[PDB]
Amino acid sequence: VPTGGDDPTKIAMLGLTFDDVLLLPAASDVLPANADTSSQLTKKIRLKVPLVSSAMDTVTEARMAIAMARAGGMGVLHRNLPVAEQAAQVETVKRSGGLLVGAAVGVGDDAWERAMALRDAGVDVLVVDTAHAHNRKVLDMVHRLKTTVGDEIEVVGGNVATRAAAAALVEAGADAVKVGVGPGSICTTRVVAGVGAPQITAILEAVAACAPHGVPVIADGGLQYSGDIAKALAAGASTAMLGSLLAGTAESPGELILVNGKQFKSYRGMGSLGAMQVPEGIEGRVPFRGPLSTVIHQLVGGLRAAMGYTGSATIEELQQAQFVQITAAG
Amino acid sequence: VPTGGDDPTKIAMLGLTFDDVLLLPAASDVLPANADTSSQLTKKIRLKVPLVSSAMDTVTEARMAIAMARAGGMGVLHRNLPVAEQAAQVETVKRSGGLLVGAAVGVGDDAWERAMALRDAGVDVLVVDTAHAHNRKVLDMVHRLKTTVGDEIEVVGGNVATRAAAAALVEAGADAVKVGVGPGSICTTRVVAGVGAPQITAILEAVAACAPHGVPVIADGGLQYSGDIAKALAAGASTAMLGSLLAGTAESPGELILVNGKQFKSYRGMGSLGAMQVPEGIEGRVPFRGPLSTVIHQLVGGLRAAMGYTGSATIEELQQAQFVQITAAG
Amino acid sequence: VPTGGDDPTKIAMLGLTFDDVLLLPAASDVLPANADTSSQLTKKIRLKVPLVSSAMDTVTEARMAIAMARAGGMGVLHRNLPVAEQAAQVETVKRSGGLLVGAAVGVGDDAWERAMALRDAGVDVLVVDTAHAHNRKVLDMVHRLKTTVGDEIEVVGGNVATRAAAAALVEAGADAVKVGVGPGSICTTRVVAGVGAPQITAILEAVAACAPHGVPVIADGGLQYSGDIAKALAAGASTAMLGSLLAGTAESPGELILVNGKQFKSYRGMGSLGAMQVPEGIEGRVPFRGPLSTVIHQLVGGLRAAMGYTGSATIEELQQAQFVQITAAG
Amino acid sequence: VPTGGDDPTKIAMLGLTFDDVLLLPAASDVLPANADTSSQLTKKIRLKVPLVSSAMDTVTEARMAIAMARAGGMGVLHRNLPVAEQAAQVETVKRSGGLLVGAAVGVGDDAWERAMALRDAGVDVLVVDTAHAHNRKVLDMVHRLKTTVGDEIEVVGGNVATRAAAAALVEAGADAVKVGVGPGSICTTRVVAGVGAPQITAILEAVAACAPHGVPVIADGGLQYSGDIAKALAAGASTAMLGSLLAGTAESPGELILVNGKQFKSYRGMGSLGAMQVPEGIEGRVPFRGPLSTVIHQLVGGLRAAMGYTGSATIEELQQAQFVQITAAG
Ligand SMILES: O=c1[nH]cnc2c1ncn2[C@@H]1O[C@H](COP(=O)(O)O)[C@@H](O)[C@H]1O
Ligand SMILES: O=c1[nH]cnc2c1ncn2[C@@H]1O[C@H](COP(=O)(O)O)[C@@H](O)[C@H]1O
Ligand SMILES: O=c1[nH]cnc2c1ncn2[C@@H]1O[C@H](COP(=O)(O)O)[C@@H](O)[C@H]1O
Ligand SMILES: O=c1[nH]cnc2c1ncn2[C@@H]1O[C@H](COP(=O)(O)O)[C@@H](O)[C@H]1O
Ligand SMILES: Brc1ccc(-c2c[nH]cn2)cc1
Ligand SMILES: Brc1ccc(-c2c[nH]cn2)cc1
Ligand SMILES: Brc1ccc(-c2c[nH]cn2)cc1
Ligand SMILES: Brc1ccc(-c2c[nH]cn2)cc1
Ligand SMILES: Brc1ccc(-c2c[nH]cn2)cc1
Ligand SMILES: Brc1ccc(-c2c[nH]cn2)cc1
Ligand SMILES: Brc1ccc(-c2c[nH]cn2)cc1
Ligand SMILES: Brc1ccc(-c2c[nH]cn2)cc1
Repeated sequence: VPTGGDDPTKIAMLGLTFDDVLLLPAASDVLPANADTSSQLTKKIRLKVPLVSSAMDTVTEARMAIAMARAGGMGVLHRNLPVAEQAAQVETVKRSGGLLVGAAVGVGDDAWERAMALRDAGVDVLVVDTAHAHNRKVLDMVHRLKTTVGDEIEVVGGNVATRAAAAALVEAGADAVKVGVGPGSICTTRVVAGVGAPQITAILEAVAACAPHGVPVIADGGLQYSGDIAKALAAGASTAMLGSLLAGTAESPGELILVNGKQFKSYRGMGSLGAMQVPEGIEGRVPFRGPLSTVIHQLVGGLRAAMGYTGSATIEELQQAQFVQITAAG
Repeated sequence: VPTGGDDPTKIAMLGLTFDDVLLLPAASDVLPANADTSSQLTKKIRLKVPLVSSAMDTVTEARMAIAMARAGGMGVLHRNLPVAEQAAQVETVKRSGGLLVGAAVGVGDDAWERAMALRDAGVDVLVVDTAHAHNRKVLDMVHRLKTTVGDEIEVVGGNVATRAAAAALVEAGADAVKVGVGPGSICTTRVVAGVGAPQITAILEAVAACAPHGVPVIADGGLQYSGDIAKALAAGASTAMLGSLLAGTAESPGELILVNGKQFKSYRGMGSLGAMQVPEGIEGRVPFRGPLSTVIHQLVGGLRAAMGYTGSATIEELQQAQFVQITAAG
Repeated sequence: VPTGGDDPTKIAMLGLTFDDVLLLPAASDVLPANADTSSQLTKKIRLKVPLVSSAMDTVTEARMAIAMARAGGMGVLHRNLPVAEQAAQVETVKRSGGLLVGAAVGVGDDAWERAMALRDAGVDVLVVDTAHAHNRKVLDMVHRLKTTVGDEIEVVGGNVATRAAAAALVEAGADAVKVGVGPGSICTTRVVAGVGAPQITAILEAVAACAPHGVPVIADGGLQYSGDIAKALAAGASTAMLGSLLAGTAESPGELILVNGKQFKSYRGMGSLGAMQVPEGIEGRVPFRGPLSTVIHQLVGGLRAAMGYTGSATIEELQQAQFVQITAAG
Repeated sequence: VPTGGDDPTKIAMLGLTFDDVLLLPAASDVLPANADTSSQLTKKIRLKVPLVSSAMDTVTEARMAIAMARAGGMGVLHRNLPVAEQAAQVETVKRSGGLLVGAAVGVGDDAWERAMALRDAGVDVLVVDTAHAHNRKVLDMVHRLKTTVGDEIEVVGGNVATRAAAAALVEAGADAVKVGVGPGSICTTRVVAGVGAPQITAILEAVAACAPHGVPVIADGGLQYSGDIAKALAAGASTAMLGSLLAGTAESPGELILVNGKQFKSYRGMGSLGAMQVPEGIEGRVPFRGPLSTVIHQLVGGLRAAMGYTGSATIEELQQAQFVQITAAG
């Protein structure tokens, strides 16, 4: 083995991130304005815009969830708050019209109670929301939810970063699989634990397990630009979950912060010290970006441009697009 | 597949940019001063210097086109202005002697009218000038122009970044194919859409489709140094189109700008907000560089040096030169 | 040969460092809090925490050795001081309870005398501590110590960076092999001598020689983050030796230094000018980090997280984990 | 072809520079202090230290040549001055004892006259000193010198960057071949012409042509650290030529320059504007480094360390050492 030792499997793959690839233009009769951006969030739920906001306390509460649903996407309400409060946020969203909404639950002692209260509040999607979904407790929770409330609620499981982990969630009954271990802008898992998987490779691997079973993949973490959304979908994901890109919007929780004449909002990992109240997230800030509606327009605009360049009339067509790998110089 | 999934074609190639390669010196009896720098702009039109200025409103109006033709190259007049005005600029150039001139047209509602007015004004080259030429509307426009005015006017189509797209333009009747999707200094297509093709690979691919049919390739975008011109031609292009490298000259449109004691000129993408009046270009500035004649001398000087080092007596010989690929460290 | 010449062995391998790889998550029923972090320092000695402090005069004297042993690791007392003083430090440590302690010796004229005095003082581990252990004098010293005091004292040899060098130390009777030529944060061997071996590859190679003989590998140098400890162990090392990461602690030798409002401690290579009194180390500073106990908690916390993510119940299981290689972009 | 087009030879090799490789430690019974650093400058001339100073007007005049010879190396007097003056510098050196000295000549109209005057002055080595030696005029000059004065004077030819060019110089009768096109610290050939060859690969290729004919290779350009000297020799070169590393010494031509409280000396390419009086060099400055004797001691010290680490008793043994290739992260 050229990189050391005698075991070719020790270094199992070469992991590519978003910056490692570009989409190749292809024959097209699709104008960006005419592309259909709709896509499956879960087996049953199709969104007008293939974007969902992160279940983070500096990204998604009721205001964000309402704005995301109105924009054609969806919000996933964070779970760093009492069960009654999270449930009350679900009701607030549902009372602003027939709007889709999701909510995160963990696998701890109060997770089941949380899930049932969210169910009672009329949640559409439950997201089993963990740092490591390749584990029996997480798989059991997904399965139990699907068997209990699965007729009326779609159940997402995550996060994973390998084909095997995605396959396990599929077998457990997941209605979507969320991919991302290590890539988040505020994530320090890579440096604290030394663990992660570059996101393009993670998506390609998860999709290899999920697409044959008709289970959509949600690409979660590491998306810095609108072009990354196109790359994630072309790699085979069906939707993208955004934290950093939405944390600077008016609708996110938290106050405006003025530093050196410029406007920012705080954005922090759910595994940061402040969120926990061994951290694997940081507490930072992102530029203030104005209203969500405007940010979503720019993000969807970039996606539409990519669909035009690749001749992709639909997201399902975009999932078949090809990449060129680039070097450091590029 | 080492990079993920089970499809070896998903990541179709490894794309190299100018910075990824150097020209290897070879046996030479060619002194730089004795090299012949002439090259085909189109099937019929040969230039003394293999350089043309970008069809951009901060690069080429009549003054630039006149200076470029006098220097042995050519200007392509931008199309971000009324048809009558663009046509009047063509006439201004033609009235400054027997000077070659080109002009850009799009494929929109007024493109045909624009083309005919430019034809009437005595334009030598029509450049069908689009972000994505791999499309029936663009191919139809090239073909229609060639069948209508092709006896008296050479028709260039662009831009493309793949062998297949170049092949389509050849079939449509293009007299030259312009290559570049993503590499422009002011381009944000790569980050907005996630789309592009590193330019050395794009040129090698386009040339593979174009050279067998005797159709010259114009390398457009990403050229930062005179050495990049040599690299583009060695990769098989016949001419290079320059934006950034010429935007700082006296002959480009726009005022001098003084910032922090240094002189600059504004340079902006035609897909920037200001040019459009979802942007895929930025508005920036480039150092002021003085007269075009002087810039062209330096650029051609570097090209001549490369021709000497590679033993290339002509541009056709330079097109057969070899590269070494370099690493990040280099 | 694509990189030059006609000898494929001239460039013998592609060397990976810590930053080149990440650990892949895997199926897990191991919670970080439940992982067993114990590991072999030497054939006979197992530590509660797989960490030992560097034998450097800005890292380990008696105070550090006592704190490291209490934290479940071990200190290796530096040898840049008179034999009597080093021996007295061993006694100071042993008089603070039944604490494990190691001490460095060289191979110079006074090395044997030093070793015997340390033996008399009750040292548990002798570390034959050299820049280049692939040499008969070093091998002889290891062998002589093992045959003379090997029943009561474990003998470590280092440093090496290749499979062959590790194999030689094993044959000589080493109870552990210490790996690291070039990677230290304060090391300039790479630039002064042009010599080194990227640490992940060095560990994989040394382990290939050592593991089949039941000899533990100590990964020494280049560890910048807690995640690097997990990577080193997953590459097959049994413990990690830390310099930079511990030099900023209260227990390290040396005063606090205030520069630009921030607190630091001096940290210097043992091959720096100041330590020698042709340098292959620098004299620098590292941020002040507070008490060792706290630093060790954070480092072990990150290790525990990695064990959870990789489904590793023990360090021996972690040694079987897999990596993904990452690119520059990642 | 993964990088574009259908010709596998278009991108002929992957070029490595010094930063791309490290020397692997190997079995050693060689202490750095006991290594023999002598090496062939040319077929007949062996130096005590394998270093020669660049033929540049900010590096080598008589003072530098005298100091280099006394240190066990040699200086090559630059040729940017009248023939009589260069000849007078040769005599100045020869009058400071039995000191070896070289002098550069070109291939222009006055080159032969220059060579004969240098011959008359008692020069030991004539260096045919060009940007591109792969050319009949250069080959003819080398051959003519060797046939005319070759019994009493050793003739070096350069510079080359390929196996074929080195082979041509060997056939022409060169007593040494000098390698380096593109790597010089003050060189802009890479950006102006787009031409060059990463130096480790260039050396491996030149050596493949030269070593089988017993012709030493001088590695010229790109050496930034003492470790680069070891790498160049391990790649198969017999000596290293230094510009930047010696330009900051007391013995180099030019005044001390004080900028922002720090001392520098000017260092400029011989193809810079100022040296010429289309530039392919820049005019810069390097830190003041004090006396040559001290710089040479540090450089030879690093070389000796490498010889120790690689078990190389002589430079001929060092030429057989192995490398590990490193990544960007390393
Ligand atoms: O503290 C943390 N550590 C690691 N990942 C986190 C943390 N907090 C949130 N995440 C994940 O990072 C995603 C946001 O990534 P971003 O869009 O790149 O900022 C979220 O949707 C989570 O999957
Ligand atoms: O707004 C834009 N977005 C993307 N490409 C552009 C834009 N404007 C001009 N271009 C292209 O970029 C080329 C100039 O590239 P440059 O010489 O690297 O500055 C032009 O000739 C166009 O092909
Ligand atoms: O001066 C030096 N030159 C090269 N390596 C050194 C020197 N001093 C200590 N070391 C090694 O560097 C290790 C510390 O590396 P660090 O933890 O990255 O700072 C030590 O345990 C030694 O193996
Ligand atoms: O102007 C120039 N352009 C390109 N190479 C130069 C020039 N001047 C000197 N050189 C070469 O660069 C070498 C010095 O490289 P350095 O030691 O890296 O600074 C010299 O020995 C020459 O071979
Ligand atoms: Br601590 C910690 C908390 C959350 C995460 C995570 C990764 N992807 C989604 N959530 C990772 C670590
Ligand atoms: Br067909 C087609 C038409 C227009 C585009 C485009 C993308 N960005 C700007 N223009 C792409 C494809
Ligand atoms: Br919006 C937009 C406008 C122009 C371009 C382009 C790329 N190459 C030549 N022109 C791309 C995007
Ligand atoms: Br033949 C030949 C002669 C001179 C050159 C050259 C290039 N740059 C500076 N000198 C190249 C080839
Ligand atoms: Br000088 C000098 C002194 C110590 C080292 C070293 C490398 N790894 C452990 N110790 C290297 C060079
Ligand atoms: Br099973 C299992 C449970 C929790 C983790 C973890 C690592 N970092 C944060 N949480 C990993 C694996
Ligand atoms: Br202009 C010019 C002048 C000298 C060189 C050179 C390269 N290596 C040695 N000398 C290159 C270009
Ligand atoms: Br054998 C042998 C002995 C000492 C060294 C060395 C190199 N740098 C510092 N010490 C190398 C090899």
